[PDB]
Amino acid sequence: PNVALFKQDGTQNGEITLNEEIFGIEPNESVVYDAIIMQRASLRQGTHAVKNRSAVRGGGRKPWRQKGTGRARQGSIRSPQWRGGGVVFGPTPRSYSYKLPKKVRRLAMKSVLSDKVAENNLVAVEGLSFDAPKTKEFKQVLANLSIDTKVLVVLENGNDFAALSARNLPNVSVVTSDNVSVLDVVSANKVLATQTALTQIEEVLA
Amino acid sequence: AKVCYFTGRKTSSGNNRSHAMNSTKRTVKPNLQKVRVLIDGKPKKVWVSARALK
Amino acid sequence: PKQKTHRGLAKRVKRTGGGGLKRGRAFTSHRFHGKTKKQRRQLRKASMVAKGDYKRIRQQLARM
Amino acid sequence: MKLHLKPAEGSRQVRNRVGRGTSSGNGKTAGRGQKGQKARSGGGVRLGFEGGQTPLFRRLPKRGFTNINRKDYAVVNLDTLNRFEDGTEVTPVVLKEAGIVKNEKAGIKVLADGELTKKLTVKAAKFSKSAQEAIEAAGGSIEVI
RNA sequence: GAAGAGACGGAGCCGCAGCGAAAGCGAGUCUGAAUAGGGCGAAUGAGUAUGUAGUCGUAGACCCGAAACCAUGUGAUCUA
RNA sequence: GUAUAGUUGAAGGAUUUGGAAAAUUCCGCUAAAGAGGGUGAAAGCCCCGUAGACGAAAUGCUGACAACACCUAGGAGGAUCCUGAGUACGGCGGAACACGAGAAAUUCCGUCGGAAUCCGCGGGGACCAUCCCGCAAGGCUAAAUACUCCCUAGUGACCGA
Repeated sequence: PNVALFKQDGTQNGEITLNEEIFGIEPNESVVYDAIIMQRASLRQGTHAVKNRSAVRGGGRKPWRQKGTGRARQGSIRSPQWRGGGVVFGPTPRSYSYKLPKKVRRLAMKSVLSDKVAENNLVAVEGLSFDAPKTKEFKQVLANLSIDTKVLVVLENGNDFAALSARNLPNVSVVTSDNVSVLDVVSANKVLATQTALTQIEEVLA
Repeated sequence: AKVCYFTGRKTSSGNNRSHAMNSTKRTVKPNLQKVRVLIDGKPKKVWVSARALK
Repeated sequence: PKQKTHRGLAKRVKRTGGGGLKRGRAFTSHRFHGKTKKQRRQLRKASMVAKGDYKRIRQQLARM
Repeated sequence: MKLHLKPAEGSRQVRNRVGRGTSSGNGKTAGRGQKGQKARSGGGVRLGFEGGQTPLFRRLPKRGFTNINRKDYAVVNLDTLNRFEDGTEVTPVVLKEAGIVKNEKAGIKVLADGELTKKLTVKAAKFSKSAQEAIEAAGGSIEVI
């Protein structure tokens, strides 16, 4: 855990050291797998329904007799073999969500962040400041650090002049220091983060 | 016999068990009597329970 | 909803600690002048589970 | 490991769908065979039914009663005490307070299994007639308060 | 907190000790006059939370099919 | 302050295949706006929009704080007085309490009997005594809770005749 520091373009001050409790812990792979599936499977609305025989706006009398006609025997017009009848075993509203224990969640977070440390994809910036929300200048900031792919920016607090300049190309998605989830991180290739965001991560993640 | 004029007694309903507990439905009715009383001085005739004649 | 356990077996069977069940014997609450004296001694004491009847009953006594 | 994923080995089975053609093994009556009331819709008798033979619970007699005032304790034996080295006032507080006795039931009783070599002191609500001798052999002090 | 991951929240529940209907006793206890014998225990003897799959229970529960039953209403332009 | 009309709102050209380009190939520009829809095919830069910013004559709604209505006193004494009546409770016959008369407390209903007044009265699952906790037979009362005929604005590992 030694990551260099960049200014806006000035290069390589003292390398920040990071907690080996977090950023060095040899990631488990099945935990991250089930964390991703539990997260992405928790985003469903369940709103979908299908009428059945007691709900189809129909009638409730034998149209025929049981004998005499010589045709097969029927009970009601609306029943699953007819056209316009009800449906047997349709999809009903459910909720699809479930919560893991409170050790594997932090194990997943530590494992993901140690994974991105070990392949040198945290680029720590000493601090981001704009006098005005100019999205061209933030593009020039990413051009100075020479990052091109899908990237993250982790911000501190109300940097309202640095968060209002990320409605960019889909290289960039932006999360504050509180809402850092798993799918926001594993999907990306590199992460930009300030110095103080790393500290507020190391308070919650101990 | 429909109501009382002073109390709130009216006819009602309940079961009827008999020696092996078979249930039917009764008509439990209050005792009522047509009594000439003095409503605001002018006499009427009205149904009054015997309970309020004590 | 939850299952409902049987209230005929809770008043007749108590569960041991090894896994089985204790059972109280029958032919004890009637005429005795027919029976001998070895029988009425040997029908005071509790017996255990036969593994035939542990199959179909297991799910009823799910917690007691 | 990124979005484009591997489960653990043996971590997730598939299903078995029933009534879909005569070469999966479960087409034409679905693993139910020929006729009879185990093979109708929603059939099968209730649990513990054995025909009209009088079943096992109506064959053996009712027995016992339950006290209303049964007062049973929250037993710790003796080895659990053997990590509090010397002088603590073992108690229905700080004894618990590390994951030892959650949910005391009617006060704590102490038993005598199996070796204590310390000089502790105990405050419980009952004691066995060998735990006192085991504690006072090691030189501690006990009080039923 | 974005119908979200995402932390607080330790009331509670399960295992760590059993035997007896019970008062109670405790690695032991019950019956018994018995320190005898016997039942059931202990002598390294691992559970718990979530996912997934097989089976069962409560719900119409693999779908289609009666003769009949009960409660409101509609009819004497046909016919008596 | 808000609800019912709204205003304004950045940045692109040429070539190739074409019936027609948003498609392709070169070189640019914008972004607090790269959500969506439309245009002779698939558009950040054509149109309607979106981010931002601004706006109400008339009527309704919600805060606020003024006015006006209301309402609310202490300490000690204890001779005498008051504190909810055909009520409480009992017998008989039914119901409600998880409780099917059961050893059956507590709550009502029909009928017939029917108390005491603070040295009092009720209750603590028949009943008695001791202790403990409470004053019935007069009224009012916001919020946390359940539903959606309809209105506005949205979403879906929901359908596509």
